[PDB]
Amino acid sequence: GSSGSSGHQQLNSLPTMEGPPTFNPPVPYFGRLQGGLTARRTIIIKGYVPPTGKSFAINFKVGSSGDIALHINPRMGNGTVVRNSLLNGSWGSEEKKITHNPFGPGQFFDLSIRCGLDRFKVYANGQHLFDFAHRLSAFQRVDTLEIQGDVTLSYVQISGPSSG
Repeated sequence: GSSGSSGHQQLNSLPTMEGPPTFNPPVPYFGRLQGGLTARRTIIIKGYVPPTGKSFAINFKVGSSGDIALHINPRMGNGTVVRNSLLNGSWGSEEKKITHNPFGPGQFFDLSIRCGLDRFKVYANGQHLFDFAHRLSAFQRVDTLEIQGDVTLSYVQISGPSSG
């Protein structure tokens, strides 16, 4: 009484994330950034916090090496989104600073992170959520965006230099 099977003749990695945006992406959702953290890059995450989900987490690893430059994790309970960054065999620190926490169990939430040169700019439903100080100088290297935990992703697309 069991169905479904991975079946992989030879372990390999998924192709590029080109083409149209993702629809109803599973979790954890692993979305590699084509290019990397570039001043002209904007990350967008449209999902919804389930009533049975404690909280999720959005970590940004590097496709090249594999280090986390930014690790944001919202907290529906207390109401504080912690920010960290795991470095090569090392770790950064815990950063908490927000004006309004929309993330709520039972209601949708539009999150959009902006990649810049001095720092990042996260927005929530048209509201400056918080900023992320450049911890890893090699931020540009970061070309991987993964999302684990308890979150209902609906639409995910890594806006790039395309629009122009």
